[PDB]
Amino acid sequence: ISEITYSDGTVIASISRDYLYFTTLAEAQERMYDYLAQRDNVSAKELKNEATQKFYRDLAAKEIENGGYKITTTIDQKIHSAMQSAVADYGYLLDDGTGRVEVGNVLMDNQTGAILGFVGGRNYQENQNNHAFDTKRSPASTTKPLLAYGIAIDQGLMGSETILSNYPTNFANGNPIMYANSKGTGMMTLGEALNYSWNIPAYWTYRMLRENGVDVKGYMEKMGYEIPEYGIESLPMGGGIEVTVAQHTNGYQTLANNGVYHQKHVISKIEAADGRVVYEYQDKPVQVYSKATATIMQGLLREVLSSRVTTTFKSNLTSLNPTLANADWIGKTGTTGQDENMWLMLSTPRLTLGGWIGHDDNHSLSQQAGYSNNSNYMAHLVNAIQQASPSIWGNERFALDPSVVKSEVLKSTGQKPGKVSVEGKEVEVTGSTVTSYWANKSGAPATSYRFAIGGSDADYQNAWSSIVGSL
Amino acid sequence: ISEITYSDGTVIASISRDYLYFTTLAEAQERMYDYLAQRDNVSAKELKNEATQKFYRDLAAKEIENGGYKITTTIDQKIHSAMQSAVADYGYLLDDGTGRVEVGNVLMDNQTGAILGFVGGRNYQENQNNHAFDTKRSPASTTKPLLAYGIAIDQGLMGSETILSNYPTNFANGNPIMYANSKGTGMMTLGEALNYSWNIPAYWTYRMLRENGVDVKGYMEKMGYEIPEYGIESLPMGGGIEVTVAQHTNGYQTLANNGVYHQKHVISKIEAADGRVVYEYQDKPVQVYSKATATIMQGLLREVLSSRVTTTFKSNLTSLNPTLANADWIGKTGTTGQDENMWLMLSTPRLTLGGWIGHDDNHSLSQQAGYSNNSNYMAHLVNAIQQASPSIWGNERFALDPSVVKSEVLKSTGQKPGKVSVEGKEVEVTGSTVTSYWANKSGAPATSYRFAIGGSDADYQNAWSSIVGSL
Ligand SMILES: *[B-](O)(O)[C@@H](C)NC(=O)c1c(F)cccc1F
Ligand SMILES: *[B-](O)(O)[C@@H](C)NC(=O)c1c(F)cccc1F
Ligand SMILES: [Cl-]
Ligand SMILES: [Cl-]
Ligand SMILES: [Cl-]
Ligand SMILES: [Cl-]
Ligand SMILES: [Cl-]
Ligand SMILES: [Cl-]
Ligand SMILES: [Cl-]
Ligand SMILES: [Cl-]
Ligand SMILES: [Cl-]
Ligand SMILES: [Cl-]
Ligand SMILES: [Cl-]
Ligand SMILES: [Cl-]
Ligand SMILES: [Cl-]
Ligand SMILES: [Cl-]
Ligand SMILES: [Cl-]
Ligand SMILES: [Cl-]
Ligand SMILES: [Cl-]
Ligand SMILES: [Cl-]
Ligand SMILES: [Cl-]
Ligand SMILES: [Cl-]
Ligand SMILES: [Cl-]
Ligand SMILES: [Cl-]
Ligand SMILES: [Cl-]
Ligand SMILES: [Cl-]
Ligand SMILES: [Cl-]
Ligand SMILES: [Cl-]
Ligand SMILES: [Cl-]
Ligand code: NA
Ligand code: NA
Repeated sequence: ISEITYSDGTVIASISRDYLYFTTLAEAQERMYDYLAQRDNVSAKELKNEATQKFYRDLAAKEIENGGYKITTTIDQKIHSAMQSAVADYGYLLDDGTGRVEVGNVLMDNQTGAILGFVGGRNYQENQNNHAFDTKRSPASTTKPLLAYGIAIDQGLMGSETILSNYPTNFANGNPIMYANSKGTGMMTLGEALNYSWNIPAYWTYRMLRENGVDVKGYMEKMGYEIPEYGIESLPMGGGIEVTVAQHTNGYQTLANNGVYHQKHVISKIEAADGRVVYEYQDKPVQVYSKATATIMQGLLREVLSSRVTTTFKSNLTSLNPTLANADWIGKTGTTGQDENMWLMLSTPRLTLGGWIGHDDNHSLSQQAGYSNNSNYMAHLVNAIQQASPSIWGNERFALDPSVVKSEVLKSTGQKPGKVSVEGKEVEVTGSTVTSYWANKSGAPATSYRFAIGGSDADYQNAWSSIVGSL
Repeated sequence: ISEITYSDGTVIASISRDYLYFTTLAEAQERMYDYLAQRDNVSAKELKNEATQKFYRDLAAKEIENGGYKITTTIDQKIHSAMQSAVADYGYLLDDGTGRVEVGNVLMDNQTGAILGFVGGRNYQENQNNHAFDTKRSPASTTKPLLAYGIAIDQGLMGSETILSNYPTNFANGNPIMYANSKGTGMMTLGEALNYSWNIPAYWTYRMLRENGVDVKGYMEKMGYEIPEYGIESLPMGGGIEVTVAQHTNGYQTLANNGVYHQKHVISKIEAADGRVVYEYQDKPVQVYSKATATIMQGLLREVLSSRVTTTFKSNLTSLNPTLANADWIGKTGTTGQDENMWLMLSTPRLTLGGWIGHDDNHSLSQQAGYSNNSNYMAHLVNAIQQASPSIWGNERFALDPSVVKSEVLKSTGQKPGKVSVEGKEVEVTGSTVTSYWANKSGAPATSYRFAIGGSDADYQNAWSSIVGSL
């Protein structure tokens, strides 16, 4: 008899009608397929043959059914159970008057990539689609820390207080870049761009990456994302990207773990009855962002939750368990164009928890499904996890790496004090200031005219005009 | 033996070391004083004599100590107990790193004025000051629905979508009218003024009341407020006003009960051992605001909580008890100038709950004490009350009175479409629109130049300029 086990050896089942069974069985069959094909000396060339693939997939399945294999998962029994009870008890809180709302969640150890528990859906018995591991949806604005701002910072093209343009602007086709029914405002710090999840600042950031020839694909692929076309305007808003929750959880794991990626996994070992190791997870850690970059981003995402602008999460959690709400949470929300998908990604230094909600047919959620319902659900979910394993979230704080450089910049320009040229009259540029965190060697540049990320000639006119009137 | 009883006859004590005992004993002694002086045929003239007052106060005290009087309070035993356990368990949630934070609360039946339970402080054993009944503090922005907007509406001087100026302006002494460290913005609806609790719009509103000779003192005194000087610029921000929580609770009771005041009371009856009724609460209901006015205000204060701008309350409550959070809550927050006092006033159609926090020495709280800590505490408190008396909050909805008049106005001007004069060029005034609720007979006026409440000639220039550019 083959058994699937929790991470401490306790048996999950013999080879039973929920997500856990089918998800861990599927992954194991995949690992068995690879072992068996290698064992039988099947070249990767012969492995291309579709009749051969089919035979080896069935072999792997039967090999488990019949054999005496021990399959060690990463799953934590108390944690995963709590997470199931949570979704059964509180999942109704997702329903926002747009029909039954589906959900997927993945809880991941930041230092290993191991998956400690997950939520595949509202109720396997009614809908078997696995929303943690199978369904792919746009990650929307949760793309921005990874693909736009994180890389800009890591490339030394901006720092924690750099200014960006949220002035009105169009896609190449001439259409307005929208954020909800807003069409934009004026300049703003990275903090505000992130806390509000504005779109124009993300657009301009990714334009600057393109203009500088930055290898964005390299960052993304190091974390296991497959994106077919990087040449998309709305890429940093999640356009052209579809991800599972497990995959996307792994990106935020990278940020949380000070820039070091660990590949997600639910299977840790497969052994034959006699001990022969058939499969074993091999950890391959990769420094995707510099320690400076990640710790600076950690500090921005702390205020994304604190500010409470796009999510009620900290309020919800404070009420349920104020001691847990005092742990060091950082996070980012996301919303697709027709309120089709909502994400909330949460981390402590120890764990990351990814969450998505939506409909299987892709129809719209209510305007507040992400801001409110999913934040509240996730608060309950995080509470449930803590009560099942009191120390699992940890009490450690995120902190800036020593390698972080700190420059005093002007609040107004996000840049160092200096002279600068505004039609005629070149200005001494005074005003109040702040400490900006950079991930390069020199830190903030001297102030120059085109001070923001992005913006039109009109834009800089209005801005400097408003700025100078303030001297 | 004299007894003090809960509202169902259950005995509280014989004439024991908490707020309940001392508060109900004090009020009873006051009612005994009046009975005894009348009994002894002591004229109100002789009652002016201070030696005579002193004797009759001691007589009333001893008369209770010795006699066989039955004192019936309004207090609900389960409710009041739950409220004590709540403050003992969750009161620490008020502490915001500015020292120990004090608290007072009063729960009132909207249809009777009866006080069902209250919180006098963190812990009688450590500090005996009664913060529900004795301490008087400025009610700050919770003054605005009562004294500025409510009366403007009731006088037919504005409606639910009327525009007001939050443009920069000074007090007569030349100082900027501040809202936090902001000095103001542009025009805005009553909704936004209330949701954000901006100051300038309240200033201009109370100026308009003064300009029109409105009897403001008449509204306020009908609800039992004593305000010595109505000639104060910041009156609608709570300047020149100090109130107990019980008194201020009674004002919001008036709004909640569709404009009908019922005098607050904690004693309902005092009887001698033989049955002689010595004192009995006589209900004297008063229509302070029209039904139109109150129901229109109810609808504004629903969105003050919904919007979550000045209080996390609905988020906190949603997590603790989502079914209770679906009841029909309306409310208003307040903050004094140096973050010295925070208030949250909450109502369902059935109950009102007033809350204050602060320090006995008047020193500053943290910036977020009101927005966050007190909202969370109050959420727990409201939950505790529901669990002790499951139906007490009720499931009824606030609704507009039939007498409410409804006019289509321009979103931009808060006023009806028409022609109007802007230097030269008198405009046909187009644009998108909304339904505005008024409490007069004719509803919204035709649009005119000075369309807002308040504003300078500069102000209207910028506004109309921005408005016209939008046609
Ligand atoms: B992001 O998911 O916060 C960002 C791309 N989302 C939006 O722009 C957005 C909203 F803010 C609101 C509704 C839909 C939508 F795509
Ligand atoms: B009101 O209490 O909301 C209003 C009068 N309060 C304030 O203007 C205010 C703040 F908004 C913030 C800090 C102090 C203060 F008086
Ligand atoms: Cl499961
Ligand atoms: Cl599955
Ligand atoms: Cl075989
Ligand atoms: Cl386990
Ligand atoms: Cl690329
Ligand atoms: Cl992917
Ligand atoms: Cl490309
Ligand atoms: Cl795996
Ligand atoms: Cl074997
Ligand atoms: Cl590094
Ligand atoms: Cl917070
Ligand atoms: Cl569906
Ligand atoms: Cl450098
Ligand atoms: Cl008490
Ligand atoms: Cl007392
Ligand atoms: Cl006597
Ligand atoms: Cl009772
Ligand atoms: Cl008056
Ligand atoms: Cl008073
Ligand atoms: Cl006066
Ligand atoms: Cl009384
Ligand atoms: Cl008697
Ligand atoms: Cl009436
Ligand atoms: Cl709400
Ligand atoms: Cl909130
Ligand atoms: Cl004090
Ligand atoms: Cl009229
Ligand atoms: Na979002
Ligand atoms: Na306030």
